[PDB]
Amino acid sequence: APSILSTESSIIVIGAGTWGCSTALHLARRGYKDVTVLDPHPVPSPIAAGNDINKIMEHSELKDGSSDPRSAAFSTFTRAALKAWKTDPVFQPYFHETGFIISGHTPALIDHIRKDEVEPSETNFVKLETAEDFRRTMPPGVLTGDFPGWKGWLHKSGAGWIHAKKAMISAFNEAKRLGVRFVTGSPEGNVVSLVYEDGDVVGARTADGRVHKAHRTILSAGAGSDSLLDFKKQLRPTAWTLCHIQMGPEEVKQYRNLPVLFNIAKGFFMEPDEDKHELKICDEHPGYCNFLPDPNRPGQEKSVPFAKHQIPLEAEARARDFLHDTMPHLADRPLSFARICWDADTPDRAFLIDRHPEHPSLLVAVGGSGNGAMQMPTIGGFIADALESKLQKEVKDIVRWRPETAVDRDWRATQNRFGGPDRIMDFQQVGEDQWTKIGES
Ligand SMILES: Cc1cc2nc3c(=O)[nH]c(=O)nc-3n(C[C@H](O)[C@H](O)[C@H](O)COP(=O)(O)OP(=O)(O)OC[C@H]3O[C@@H](n4cnc5c(N)ncnc54)[C@H](O)[C@@H]3O)c2cc1C
Repeated sequence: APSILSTESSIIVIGAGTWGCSTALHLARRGYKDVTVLDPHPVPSPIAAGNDINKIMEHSELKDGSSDPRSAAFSTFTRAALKAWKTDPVFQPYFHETGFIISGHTPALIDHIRKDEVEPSETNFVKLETAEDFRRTMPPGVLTGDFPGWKGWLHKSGAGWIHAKKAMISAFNEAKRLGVRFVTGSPEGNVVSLVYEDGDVVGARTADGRVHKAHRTILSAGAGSDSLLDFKKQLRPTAWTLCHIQMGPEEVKQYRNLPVLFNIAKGFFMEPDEDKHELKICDEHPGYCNFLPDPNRPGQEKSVPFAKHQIPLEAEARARDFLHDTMPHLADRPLSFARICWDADTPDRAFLIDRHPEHPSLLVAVGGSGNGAMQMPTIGGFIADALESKLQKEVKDIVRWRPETAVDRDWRATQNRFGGPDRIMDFQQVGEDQWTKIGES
């Protein structure tokens, strides 16, 4: 069916985000001379989930008998990612191997962590039983709370945080230096449709009415991808919430080299950024969707993203609850920034990276499922491998096109997340006056 693939083949990548920039870089390194990346926004896109001052990176090797094929595939992805965060000149400056603490504050949450995360892992964890145990994982003055009911485990090596925003910019800069062409801005990079001829994809149409033709088209537009192809319910666009506190110029100096602290039913925080000294808190919960009528499925819903630099008041309150337990000296500080951030979950929260069975010139690379950002250095290599029909066996069948898994999908499934109301929430039920008002009157 499709044209024969070579490095002279014209390629279009839809979406210059986390995975799109990685893909552009890897295709350039592999000697693909004719690559064009389309995005409605210039890098770093304000709607990219990767456009964040930090994200968590973690890699765990799994014991024999404690893996299933899905978790083994995940460890294959993170193994490669870890190696590259420590080595690849484009990414290495942006990885901080400070460690990672996973915790919960009820016996049920703590048991879940023990069974799913700790017992299966070859990692040698340090157990944290008391408030003092938690506080001693960071410099004096940083963790001050009583951690009521908390127990957790510290993973020192092979985990930490990444400066996702700077690493994405780094990848973009290097892909463009190596000759990739970026068309970024609206309407010129805002893709509204895939373009088909003879039952295959021949490129993309942007909002200005231009048709961009290529021999292969890669769809890597994060949550926005769901509007450009019928994924047969394989994607659920879903939002999480983040806010920032501005640290002062003396107090900030203690907050350095910090392991990530994560309570699976409350949230996490990462150390203040180097440029604005802003400390980011994510309140953990199963996610917000924005459920509107599915234009192609009568009587059914489909979640549609929208951008906003505020968060619901209830999400701010959850963030402050996390701070009260951990850093109560910060819990009443004004927010300096907040936003909603969109990803898309597959039914099993494995990635979806495959050639389309009906349209072989289309490659989809979607379904970050809440753990795509840590894949940045290497995900473009896996995506390029799939383009070249050689995605490795340890991942190919896990991340395949799999519409059978999403028949009668329950959009309100909590998909192994916890916190907040312990249910999927709907932005259509959030009042207009129910948001933070940062920077307003
Ligand atoms: C709050 C939050 C915290 C997270 N924490 C972590 C973490 O700690 N570690 C981790 O690994 N992952 C984390 N994730 C998940 C991670 O951010 C995502 O899985 C990953 O960034 C997704 O990458 P992507 O390239 O698929 O999407 P994105 O990075 O969102 O990029 C998508 C791009 O597509 C572009 N686009 C959209 N519409 C179109 C269109 N019509 N035409 C062309 N281009 C388009 C966008 O402008 C954007 O640049 C988190 C996500 C959220 C929301």
